[PDB]
Amino acid sequence: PGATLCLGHHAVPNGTIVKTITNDQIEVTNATELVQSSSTGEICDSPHQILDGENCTLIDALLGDPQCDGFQNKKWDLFVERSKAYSNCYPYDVPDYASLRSLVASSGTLEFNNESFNWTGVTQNGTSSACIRRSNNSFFSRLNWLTHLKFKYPALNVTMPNNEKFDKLYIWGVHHPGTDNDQIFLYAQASGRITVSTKRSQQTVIPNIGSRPRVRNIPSRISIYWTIVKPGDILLINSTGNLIAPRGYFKIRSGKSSIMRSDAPIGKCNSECITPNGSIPNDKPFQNVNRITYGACPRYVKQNTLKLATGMRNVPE
Amino acid sequence: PGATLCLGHHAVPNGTIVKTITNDQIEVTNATELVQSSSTGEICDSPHQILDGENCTLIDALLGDPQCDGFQNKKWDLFVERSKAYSNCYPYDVPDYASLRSLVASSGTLEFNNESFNWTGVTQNGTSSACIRRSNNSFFSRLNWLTHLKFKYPALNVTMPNNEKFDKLYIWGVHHPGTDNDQIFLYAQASGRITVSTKRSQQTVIPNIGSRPRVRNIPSRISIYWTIVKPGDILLINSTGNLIAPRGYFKIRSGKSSIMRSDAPIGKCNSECITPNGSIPNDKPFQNVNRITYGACPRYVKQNTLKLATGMRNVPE
Amino acid sequence: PGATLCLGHHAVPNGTIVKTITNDQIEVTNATELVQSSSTGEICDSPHQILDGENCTLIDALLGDPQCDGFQNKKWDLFVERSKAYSNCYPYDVPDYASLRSLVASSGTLEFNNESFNWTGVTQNGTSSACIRRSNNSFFSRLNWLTHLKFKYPALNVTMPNNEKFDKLYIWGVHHPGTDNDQIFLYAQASGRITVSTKRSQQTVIPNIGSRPRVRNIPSRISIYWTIVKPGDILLINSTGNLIAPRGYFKIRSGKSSIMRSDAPIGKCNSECITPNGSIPNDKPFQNVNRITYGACPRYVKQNTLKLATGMRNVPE
Amino acid sequence: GIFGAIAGFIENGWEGMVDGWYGFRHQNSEGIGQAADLKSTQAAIDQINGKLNRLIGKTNEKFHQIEKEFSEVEGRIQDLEKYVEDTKIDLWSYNAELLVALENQHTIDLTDSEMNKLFEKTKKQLRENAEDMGNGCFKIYHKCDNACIGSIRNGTYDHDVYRDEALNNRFQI
Amino acid sequence: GIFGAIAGFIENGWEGMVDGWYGFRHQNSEGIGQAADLKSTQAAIDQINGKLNRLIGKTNEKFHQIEKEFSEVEGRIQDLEKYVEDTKIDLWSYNAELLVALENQHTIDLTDSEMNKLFEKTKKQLRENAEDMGNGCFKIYHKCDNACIGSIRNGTYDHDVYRDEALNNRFQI
Amino acid sequence: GIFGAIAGFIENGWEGMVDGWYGFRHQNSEGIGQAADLKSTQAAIDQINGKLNRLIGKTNEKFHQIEKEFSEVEGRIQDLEKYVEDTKIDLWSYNAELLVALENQHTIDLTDSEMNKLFEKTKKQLRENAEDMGNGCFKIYHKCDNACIGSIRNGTYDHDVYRDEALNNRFQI
Ligand SMILES: *[C@@H]1O[C@H](CO)[C@@H](O[C@@H]2O[C@H](CO)[C@@H](O[C@@H]3O[C@H](CO[C@H]4O[C@H](CO)[C@@H](O)[C@H](O)[C@@H]4O)[C@@H](O)[C@H](O[C@H]4O[C@H](CO)[C@@H](O)[C@H](O)[C@@H]4O)[C@@H]3O)[C@H](O)[C@H]2NC(C)=O)[C@H](O)[C@H]1NC(C)=O
Ligand SMILES: *[C@@H]1O[C@H](CO)[C@@H](O[C@@H]2O[C@H](CO)[C@@H](O[C@@H]3O[C@H](CO[C@H]4O[C@H](CO)[C@@H](O)[C@H](O)[C@@H]4O)[C@@H](O)[C@H](O[C@H]4O[C@H](CO)[C@@H](O)[C@H](O)[C@@H]4O)[C@@H]3O)[C@H](O)[C@H]2NC(C)=O)[C@H](O)[C@H]1NC(C)=O
Ligand SMILES: *[C@@H]1O[C@H](CO)[C@@H](O[C@@H]2O[C@H](CO)[C@@H](O[C@@H]3O[C@H](CO[C@H]4O[C@H](CO)[C@@H](O)[C@H](O)[C@@H]4O)[C@@H](O)[C@H](O[C@H]4O[C@H](CO)[C@@H](O)[C@H](O)[C@@H]4O)[C@@H]3O)[C@H](O)[C@H]2NC(C)=O)[C@H](O)[C@H]1NC(C)=O
Ligand SMILES: *[C@@H]1O[C@H](CO)[C@@H](O[C@@H]2O[C@H](CO)[C@@H](O)[C@H](O)[C@H]2NC(C)=O)[C@H](O)[C@H]1NC(C)=O
Ligand SMILES: *[C@@H]1O[C@H](CO)[C@@H](O[C@@H]2O[C@H](CO)[C@@H](O)[C@H](O)[C@H]2NC(C)=O)[C@H](O)[C@H]1NC(C)=O
Ligand SMILES: *[C@@H]1O[C@H](CO)[C@@H](O[C@@H]2O[C@H](CO)[C@@H](O)[C@H](O)[C@H]2NC(C)=O)[C@H](O)[C@H]1NC(C)=O
Ligand SMILES: *[C@@H]1O[C@H](CO)[C@@H](O[C@@H]2O[C@H](CO)[C@@H](O)[C@H](O)[C@H]2NC(C)=O)[C@H](O)[C@H]1NC(C)=O
Ligand SMILES: *[C@@H]1O[C@H](CO)[C@@H](O[C@@H]2O[C@H](CO)[C@@H](O)[C@H](O)[C@H]2NC(C)=O)[C@H](O)[C@H]1NC(C)=O
Ligand SMILES: *[C@@H]1O[C@H](CO)[C@@H](O[C@@H]2O[C@H](CO)[C@@H](O)[C@H](O)[C@H]2NC(C)=O)[C@H](O)[C@H]1NC(C)=O
Ligand SMILES: *[C@@H]1O[C@H](CO)[C@@H](O)[C@H](O)[C@H]1NC(C)=O
Ligand SMILES: *[C@@H]1O[C@H](CO)[C@@H](O)[C@H](O)[C@H]1NC(C)=O
Ligand SMILES: *[C@@H]1O[C@H](CO)[C@@H](O)[C@H](O)[C@H]1NC(C)=O
Ligand SMILES: *[C@@H]1O[C@H](CO)[C@@H](O)[C@H](O)[C@H]1NC(C)=O
Ligand SMILES: *[C@@H]1O[C@H](CO)[C@@H](O)[C@H](O)[C@H]1NC(C)=O
Ligand SMILES: *[C@@H]1O[C@H](CO)[C@@H](O)[C@H](O)[C@H]1NC(C)=O
Ligand SMILES: *[C@@H]1O[C@H](CO)[C@@H](O)[C@H](O)[C@H]1NC(C)=O
Ligand SMILES: *[C@@H]1O[C@H](CO)[C@@H](O)[C@H](O)[C@H]1NC(C)=O
Ligand SMILES: *[C@@H]1O[C@H](CO)[C@@H](O)[C@H](O)[C@H]1NC(C)=O
Ligand SMILES: *[C@@H]1O[C@H](CO)[C@@H](O)[C@H](O)[C@H]1NC(C)=O
Ligand SMILES: *[C@@H]1O[C@H](CO)[C@@H](O)[C@H](O)[C@H]1NC(C)=O
Ligand SMILES: *[C@@H]1O[C@H](CO)[C@@H](O)[C@H](O)[C@H]1NC(C)=O
Ligand SMILES: *[C@@H]1O[C@H](CO)[C@@H](O)[C@H](O)[C@H]1NC(C)=O
Ligand SMILES: *[C@@H]1O[C@H](CO)[C@@H](O)[C@H](O)[C@H]1NC(C)=O
Ligand SMILES: *[C@@H]1O[C@H](CO)[C@@H](O)[C@H](O)[C@H]1NC(C)=O
Repeated sequence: PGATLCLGHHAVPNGTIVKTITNDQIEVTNATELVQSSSTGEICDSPHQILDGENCTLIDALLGDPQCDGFQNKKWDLFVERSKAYSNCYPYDVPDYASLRSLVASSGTLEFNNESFNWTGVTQNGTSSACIRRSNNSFFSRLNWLTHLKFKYPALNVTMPNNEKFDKLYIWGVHHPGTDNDQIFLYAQASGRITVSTKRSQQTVIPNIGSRPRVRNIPSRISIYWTIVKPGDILLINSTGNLIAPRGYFKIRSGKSSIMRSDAPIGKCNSECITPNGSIPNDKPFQNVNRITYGACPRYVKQNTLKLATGMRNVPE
Repeated sequence: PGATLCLGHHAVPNGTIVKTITNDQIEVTNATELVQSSSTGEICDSPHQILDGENCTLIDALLGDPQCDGFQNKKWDLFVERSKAYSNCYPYDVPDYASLRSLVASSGTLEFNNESFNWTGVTQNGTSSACIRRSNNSFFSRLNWLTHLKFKYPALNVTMPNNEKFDKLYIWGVHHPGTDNDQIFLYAQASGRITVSTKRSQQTVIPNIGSRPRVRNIPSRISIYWTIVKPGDILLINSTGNLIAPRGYFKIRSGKSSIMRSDAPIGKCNSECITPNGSIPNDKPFQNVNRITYGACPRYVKQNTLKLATGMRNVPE
Repeated sequence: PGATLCLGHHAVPNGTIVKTITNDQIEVTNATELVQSSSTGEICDSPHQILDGENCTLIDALLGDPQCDGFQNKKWDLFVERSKAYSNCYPYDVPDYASLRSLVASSGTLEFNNESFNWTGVTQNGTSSACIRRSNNSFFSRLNWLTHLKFKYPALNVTMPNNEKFDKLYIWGVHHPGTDNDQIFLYAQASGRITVSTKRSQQTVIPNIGSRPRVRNIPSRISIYWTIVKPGDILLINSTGNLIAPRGYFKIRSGKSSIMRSDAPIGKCNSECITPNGSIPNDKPFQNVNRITYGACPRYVKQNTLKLATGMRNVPE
Repeated sequence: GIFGAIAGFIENGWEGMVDGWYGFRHQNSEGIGQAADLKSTQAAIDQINGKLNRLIGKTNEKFHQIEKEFSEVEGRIQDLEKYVEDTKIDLWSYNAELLVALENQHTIDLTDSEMNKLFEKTKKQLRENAEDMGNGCFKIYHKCDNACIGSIRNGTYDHDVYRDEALNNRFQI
Repeated sequence: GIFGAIAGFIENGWEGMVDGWYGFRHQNSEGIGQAADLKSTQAAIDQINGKLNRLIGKTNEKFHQIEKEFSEVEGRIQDLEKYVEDTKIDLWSYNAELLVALENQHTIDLTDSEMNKLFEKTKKQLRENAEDMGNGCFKIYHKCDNACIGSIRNGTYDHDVYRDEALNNRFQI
Repeated sequence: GIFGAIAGFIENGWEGMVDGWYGFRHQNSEGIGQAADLKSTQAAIDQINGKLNRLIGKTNEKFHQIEKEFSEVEGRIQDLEKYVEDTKIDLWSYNAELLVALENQHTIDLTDSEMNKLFEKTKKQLRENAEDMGNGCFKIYHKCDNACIGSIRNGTYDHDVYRDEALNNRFQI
C-alpha cells in the first residue's frame, strides 16, 4: 500500500489584487498600501513650532498692523496663513512681495531690535485714521512716519552702523500722497527721491503723487522696501520727504522654517508631516494628499493607491 | 526499439539585436521600437484647434497690427508663430515681452470688449504713416493714441470699474517721442509720468524723449504695459500726455492653450501630438523628434532607438 | 565501492557586505565602489583650458581693474574665481550682476575690440585716485570717463554700427556723484538721463546724486550696464553728463565655457572632471564630492558609498 | 510563477493551512495529516520583511521649498515654478509605479521559488524510495507511519532503512 | 538564460516550427513528427502582451510649459530654464534605458522559464518509462505509436499501461 | 538564492578553489581531487562584466549650469534654483540606490543559477549510473578512476560503458 506525501502552500478566501510587470491584475494572499490618501483634517501643534497667523499675513505681522501686535518677536517652524486674513492699516504694496514673504518665512523669526535713529528736524510718529489701535489713530508699529517740523523738512542724511556679528534686516517705505496739497501739508516741499545705501548696495525710489482707487477710504499708498546690512557695513538713509523710516532691524536667521497657506484647524496632537489639508501619517513612502508639504513626509504622487504584495499568489480551492 | 520525444522552441532566420542588463547585444526572435523618431512634417489641424499666425506674432495680433485684423476675437488650443513674421506698425517694445506672450498664449483667446472711456479734452484716434491700413494712415486697432485738443491736454483722471464676474486684461502704452518738438506738437506740454492703478496695484512710467535708431523711418517708440483688473476693482488712468490708451479689455481664461514656434505646414489630418517638426504618432512611450511638444505625446529622450524584445532568445540552426 | 562526485563553488576568507532588494546586509565574494568620494585637492590644468582669476573676479577682469591687465583678450573653458579676490578701482555695482557674470562666463572670452567713438566736445580719459595703475591715477581700462571741456558738456548723440557678422557686447556705466558740487565740477550742468538704444532695445538710466558710505574713501558710485548689438543694428548713446562710455566691444561666443568658485590650487596634471574641491577621477558613475562640477563627471548623489557585487554570495567553511 | 510550482504543478493552495505558508499533507496507514514547514515559511517572510524595511518608515524631511499654488497670473517665472513641480511629480509617480510592479513580480517569483526548493529538497531526500506524481505529491513505496512521515518533515529520514522494501514495490510486475 | 533551457541544454531552436513557440518533435515506429504546444506558447505570449499593454498607447497630455529654445542671451533666468529641461531629459533618458534593459532581461528569462516548465512537466508525466538524454530529449523505453505520442502531448498518457514493458527494457543487461 | 544551490543545498563554498568559481571535488580509488569548471565560471564572469561595462567609464559631460551656492539672501529666484537642484539630487540618489539593490539581487541570483545549471548538466550526464545525495554530491555506483572522472568533467563520459555495473550495484539487496 505505502503512503502519499504532498507538498503545498497556503491560500486565503479573501485575496487582494495587485499589479506586476506582466499582469495588471493578479491576486495575492495579502498586500499593503504604499500611498497615504487621507488626513484627519487638523494640523498637529507638535512636534514643529506652529504659528497660526489668524487674521494676519506674515507681512502684516512684520510691519506691525494693529491686529498683529501679539505676534511681536515670535518664532516658528511653520507660519500658517489663513485665507480670511485681511489688512487694516494704511494701504501698502511691496514690490517683490513674494520674495520678502519667502525670506522672512525661511528665517523663522520676527525678533526685532529698536535702534536710536537721529531724526533731528522732523516730526516723528505720524498716525492715520486708516490704522486704528485701541480707538486712537495709529500706524504700523515697526515704521516711523516722519513729517515736517514747523513747516520745515530738512535733508536727512542718517547713518546706522552694524557693529554686530550678524546681519540686520531693515524694512522701510516711501509714501505716495494722493495730491499736491497732501505733499505740502505733510512734508512742506515738492517731492523728491529717497536713497537708501550701504557699502555694497543702493536703492533709490521716487515718490509719485496721485490718486489711486480708495482702499478703506485712502487714495494714497505706501510702497515697502527692504535692505540687509552685513557686519561692519553701514545703513545710510538720504531723504527730503516721503520717508516711512525704520525703527530698528529684524534679526535674520537660517534654519528649517517655512510658511503654508491653509484653513485647517490646529489640533493638540503629534505628527511629523504637515499638509494644507492637515497632518498626515508618514509610515508610507508616498502620498496623494497634497504636493505642498512640510516636515518628514511621504513623497507626492498622482496615484491614489499602490498595493505592495506581502504574500504569494493566491490560488483558492 | 522504443521512441524519442524532444522538447524544443522556435527560431527565425531574421532575428533582432536588443540590449539587456548583462549584454549590450543579444539576438531575439522579434522586437518593437519604443522611440518615435519621425514625423511626416505637417502639423495636423485636428483634433486641437490650431491658429496659424501667418505673418503675425501673437503680440501683434493682440495689439492689432493692420496685417492681423483677421485674428480679432479668435481662440486657439495652439497658436503657431512663424519665423517669417514681422511687425508693420509703430515701432514698439514690451518690457517682459516673454511674460505677456506667455499669459495670452495660455489664456487661448483674443476676445476683446470695447469700453466707453471718458477722454474729454483730448483728440482721440491718432494715426501714423508707419502703420498703414488700406492705404490710409492708421494705428493699432486696440489702442487709442490721444493728442492735444486746440493746443490743450488737460490732466486725465479716468476710471473704469470691473462689475463683471471675470478678470479683465488691459493693454496700454507710453509714447516716447523722438524730440522735444514732437512732444510739444503732440501733447502741447513738457512730458510727465503716467500712473495706472487699481485697489491692489500701481504702475508708473516716465516718457523719455530722444532719438532711437529709426525703424521703418521712425525714431520714436511706444512701450507696452498691461494690467489685470479683478471683479469689483477699478482701473484708474492718470496722465498729462504720452498715453496710448486702451479701447477696452481682453478676456482672460484658463485652460489648455499654448503657443509654438514652427515653420511646418498645417495639414488636413488628425493627430494628438504636435511638435515643431510636425505632428507625430503617439503609440510609443518615447520620442526623439523634439523636446518641444503639445498634446498627448511620447516623452522626449536622447536615444534614437530603444528596442523592446517581444520574443525569446533566437538560437538559429 | 564506487565514487563520489561533488559540485561546488568558491568562497573567500575576506568577503564584502552589499545591499540587495530583500536584505540590507549580505556578504559576497567581491564588490566594487560606485561612488567617488575623494579628490587629491588640485584642479588639473589639463585637458580643459583653466584661467585662474587670482585676485580678480571675472567682472573685474572684464571692466579692466588695474590688477587684471594680464587677463586682456584671454579665453577659458573654466574661469576659476578665488575667495580672496577684491576690487581696487572706482566703487561700482552691476544691477543683475549674476546675469552679466553668467553670460561672460559662458561666452568664454575677454576678446575686446577698440572702436573710434566720436566724443567731440568733452574731455576723455578721466582718472581717479581710487584706481591706481603704476602709481598714477587711472581708471577701468575698458571704460572712458567723459567730463566737461572748458566748462561745457554738449548733448552727446553718438552712433556705432555693427557691420560685422557677429554680435557685439557693449559694457557701459552711469556715474552717480557724491554731491551737487561734484556734478558741476565734472559735467558743468545739472544731471540728466542717459539713453542707450538700438533698433530692438532701449535702456534709460537716471544719475542719482548723493553720498553712499565711503568705499576706499569714495562716496560716489558707478552703475554698470550692458547692451548686445546684432549684425546690421546700431548702437546709439544719448547723454548730457554722467556717462562712463564704452571704448569698444567684447566678442560674444557660444560654447562649453563656465565659471567656478574654488580655492583649490591648480596642478600640472590631467583630469576630465573638475569640482571646487579639486579634480576627481571619473571611472565611477556617481560621486559625493560636490554638486558643483564641470566636465565629464560622475553624477552627484547623497550616498557616500554604494557597493556593486562582482561575485557570488560568500558562504565560508 | 517563473519556477512553475505555485499556480503551476501545484494545482491550488490550501485554505486550511493557517500555521504556515508552505507544508506537507500525507496519507498513510494511520490517517491523513497536515503540517506546516517553518523554515520555508520563514525564508519567504524574511525576504518580504526585507522589502518592507526598505519602504516603510523611511521618509525624507523637507522644509522651505517653492510655492505651488498661485492667486495671480504672472507669466514666465510662474510657468517655470509650475513646470519644475509637474516635472518632479511625474518622475516620482513613475518611480512609484515601477517600484511596485517590479517588487510584486519579484515577490510572486520568490514565493514560488521557496515552494519549489522545498519540493526539490524532499524529492532528493526520498532517493529511490518514492516517485514524483507530477502534482507536488510523492508516492512512497514502503510502509511509512506517522514517525516515518515526521522523519521526512524533520530531515532525519534514513532512506537506506526502507530501500529494499521500496525497490521491491517499485520494480515489480 | 537563467533557467538553462533556451541557449542551454536545448542546443538550438527550430526554424521549421511556425505554429507555436514551444513544442515537441518525436521519432517512433510510424515516423518523425513535430507539434506545437499551445499552452506554453500562450503563457509566454500573454506575459509579453502584459508588458506591451503597460508601454504602448499610454502617453501623458501636456499643454503650456516653459520655453526651450531662445533667440537672445539673457543670463540667470534662461540658465535655469535650460538646466530644468536638461535635467528632465537626462532623467527620462535614464528611465527609458533601464526600462528596456530590465524588461529585455526578464523577457529572455520568462521565455526560458516556459521552455523549462514544459520539459519538467513532460519528464514527470513519463515516470519510470523514459530517461532524460540531457539535450531536451527523452528516450522512451516502450513502443509508442502516434496515438501514444499524442497522449503525452495532450496530458492523457497513462504511464501504468506501459510500465512493465519500459522497466524490462530499461533494466536489462 | 532563488535557485537554491548557493547557500542552499550546497552547504558551503570552497576557500581552496582559487582557479575558478565553480567546480568538482571527487573521491575514487585513486584519491580525492578538485578541478575548476571553466565554462560555468566564464559564464558568470561574462554577465558581471556586462553589468560593469554599462556602469564604469560612462560619464556625461556638463558645462555651464546654474549656481548652487549663494552668498546673499534673495527670495523667490534663489528658492527655485535651490529646489531644482535638491529635486535633481534626490532623484539621482534614488536611481543609484535602486540600481545597486536590483543589480546585486540579480548577481546573487545569476551566480546561483550557474551553479544549479552545472549540477543539472552533471546529473543528466550520469543517467542511471549515479544518485543525487541531496548536498550537491552524486554517489557513482561503478568504479570510476581518474580518467573516468575526467570524462565526466569534460563531457565525454559514455554512460552505456558502465550501466550494467551501476544498475547491479544500485538495485541489489
Ligand atoms: C499583511 O501584510 C502586512 C505587512 O507585512 C501585515 O501588517 C503588519 O502586521 C504586523 C502585526 O500586526 C504589524 O506589527 C505591529 O506594528 C505596530 C506599529 O504600528 C504602526 O506603525 C507602523 C510604522 O511605524 C505602520 O506601518 C503601521 O501601519 C502602524 O500605524 C506595533 O505597534 C505593533 O506592536 C505590537 O506587537 C509588539 C510585539 O512585540 C508589541 O511590542 C506591542 O505591545 C504591540 O501590541 C506591531 O509590531 C505591522 O506594523 C504591520 N505592517 C504594516 C506595514 O502594516 C499584516 O499583518 C498582514 N496580514 C495578514 C492577514 O497576514
Ligand atoms: C513582433 O512583435 C510585435 C509586438 O507584439 C507584433 O506587432 C503587433 O502585431 C499585431 C498583429 O499585426 C498588431 O495588431 C494590429 O494592431 C492594429 C493597430 O495598429 C496601430 O495602432 C497601435 C497602437 O494604437 C500601434 O502600436 C501600431 O503600430 C499601429 O500604428 C489594429 O488596427 C489591427 O487590427 C486588425 O486585426 C483586428 C483583429 O480583430 C481587426 O479588428 C482589424 O480589422 C484589423 O485588420 C491589429 O490589432 C499590433 O498592433 C502589433 N503591435 C505593435 C506594438 O506593433 C508583430 O506582429 C510581431 N512580429 C512577428 C513576426 O511575430
Ligand atoms: C573584484 O572585482 C573587480 C571588478 O570586476 C576587479 O577589478 C578589476 O580588476 C581588473 C584586473 O586587475 C582591472 O583591470 C585593469 O584595469 C586597468 C585600468 O585601471 C583604471 O581604469 C579603470 C577605468 O578606466 C578604473 O575603473 C580602475 O579603477 C583604474 O583606475 C588597466 O590599466 C589594467 O591593464 C593591465 O592589464 C592589461 C592586460 O591586457 C595590460 O594591457 C596592462 O599592461 C596592465 O598591466 C587592467 O585592465 C579592472 O580595472 C578592475 N575593475 C574595476 C572596476 O576595478 C577585482 O580584480 C576583483 N577582485 C578579485 C580579488 O577578484
Ligand atoms: C480721480 O478719480 C477718482 C475716481 O473717480 C477720484 O476718487 C474718487 O473721489 C471721490 C470724491 O472725493 C470719492 O468720494 C470716491 O470714493 C473716489 N473714488 C475712488 C474710486 O477712489 C479722485 O478723487 C480723482 N482724483 C483727483 C485728484 O481729483
Ligand atoms: C487636499 O487639498 C487639496 C486642496 O487644493 C485638494 O485638491 C483639490 O481638489 C479639488 C476637488 O476636491 C480639485 O477641484 C482641485 O483641482 C484640487 N486642487 C489642486 C490645487 O490640485 C485635495 O483633494 C485634498 N485632499 C484630501 C485627501 O483631502
Ligand atoms: C542722433 O543721431 C542719429 C543717428 O546719427 C540721428 O538719426 C539719423 O538722422 C538722419 C537725419 O534725420 C536720418 O536720415 C537717419 O536715418 C537717422 N539715423 C538713424 C540710425 O536713425 C538722429 O537724428 C540724431 N538725433 C538728433 C536729435 O539730432
Ligand atoms: C526636429 O527639429 C529640430 C529643430 O531644431 C531638429 O534638431 C536640430 O537638428 C540640427 C541638425 O539637423 C542640429 O544642428 C540642432 O542642434 C538641432 N536643434 C536643437 C535645438 O536641438 C531635429 O533634428 C528635427 N527632428 C526630426 C526627426 O525631423
Ligand atoms: C552723509 O553722512 C555720511 C555718514 O555720516 C557722510 O560721510 C562721512 O563724511 C565724513 C566727513 O567727510 C567722512 O570722514 C566719513 O568717512 C564719511 N562716512 C561714511 C560712512 O561714508 C556724508 O559726508 C554725509 N553727506 C553729506 C552730503 O554731507
Ligand atoms: C568638498 O567641498 C565642500 C565645500 O562646501 C564640502 O561640503 C561641506 O562640508 C562641510 C563640513 O566639512 C559642511 O559643513 C558643509 O555643509 C558642506 N557644504 C555644502 C555647501 O554642502 C565637502 O565635504 C568637500 N568634500 C570632499 C570630499 O572634500
Ligand atoms: C482577510 O481577512 C482577515 C480576517 O478578517 C483580515 O485580517 C485580512 O486583512 C484580510 N486580508 C485581505 C488580503 O483582505
Ligand atoms: C479676526 O477678524 C474677525 C472679523 O474681522 C473678528 O471677528 C475676529 O475677532 C478676529 N480674530 C482675532 C483672533 O483677532
Ligand atoms: C515716538 O513714539 C515712541 C513709541 O511710543 C516714543 O517712545 C517716542 O518718545 C516718540 N518720539 C517722538 C519724538 O515723538
Ligand atoms: C542727502 O542729504 C544731504 C545732506 O543733508 C543733502 O545735501 C541731499 O540733498 C540729500 N539727498 C537727497 C536725495 O535727499
Ligand atoms: C522577419 O521577416 C518577417 C517576414 O518577412 C517579418 O514580418 C518580420 O517582421 C521579420 N522579423 C524581424 C525580427 O526582423
Ligand atoms: C505675408 O507677408 C508676405 C511678404 O511680406 C506677403 O507676400 C504675403 O502676402 C503675406 N501673407 C499673408 C497671409 O498676409
Ligand atoms: C474714433 O474712432 C472710432 C473707431 O472707428 C470711432 O467709432 C469713434 O467715433 C472715433 N472717435 C473720435 C472722438 O474721433
Ligand atoms: C492726475 O489727474 C489729476 C486730476 O486731474 C491731476 O491733478 C494730476 O496732475 C494727474 N497726475 C498725473 C501724474 O498726471
Ligand atoms: C581579499 O584579499 C585579497 C588579497 O589580499 C584582495 O586582493 C581582495 O581585494 C580582498 N577582497 C575583498 C572582497 O575585500
Ligand atoms: C594678490 O593680492 C595680494 C594681497 O592684496 C598680493 O600680496 C599679491 O601679490 C597679489 N597677487 C597677484 C598674483 O596679483
Ligand atoms: C585717451 O587715452 C587713450 C589710451 O591711452 C589714447 O590713445 C588717446 O589718445 C586719449 N585720447 C584723448 C582725447 O585724451
Ligand atoms: C540726445 O542728443 C540730442 C542731440 O544732441 C539732444 O537734443 C538731446 O538733449 C539728448 N538727449 C539726452 C536725454 O541727453
Ligand atoms: C519532528 O519534529 C517535531 C518538532 O515539533 C517533533 O514534535 C516530532 O516528534 C519530530 N518527529 C520525528 C519522527 O522526528
Ligand atoms: C490530442 O489532441 C489533439 C487536439 O487537436 C487531437 O486532434 C488528437 O487526436 C489528440 N490525440 C490523442 C491521442 O489524444
Ligand atoms: C579532460 O580535459 C583536460 C583539459 O586540460 C585534459 O587535460 C584531460 O586529460 C581530459 N581528460 C579526459 C579523461 O578526457
